[PDB]
Amino acid sequence: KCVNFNFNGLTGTGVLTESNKKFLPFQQFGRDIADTTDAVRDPQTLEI
Amino acid sequence: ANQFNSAIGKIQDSLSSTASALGKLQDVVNQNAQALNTLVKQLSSNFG
Repeated sequence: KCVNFNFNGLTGTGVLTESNKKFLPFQQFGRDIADTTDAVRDPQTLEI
Repeated sequence: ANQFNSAIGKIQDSLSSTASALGKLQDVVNQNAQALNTLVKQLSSNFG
């Protein structure tokens, strides 16, 4: 669903889709070539 | 008959080995891709 997505670091809007992208254990979020965050790790559980 | 057929066969070897012959059409995509990518990068700037 398309709603506001805020995980602990920023407020944003998008749609969550499970993908194969992986983050470092201490890593929170990452950005695309456009300098915009395409994914954020769950602050509670472990998922990308 | 041998001259016309041999000239067409050289086209397949020219486009496969030399990729710079099509660079005229590659610049059209590059000028459009660099213009869109740079236009996005200005959103992160504070502009004073």
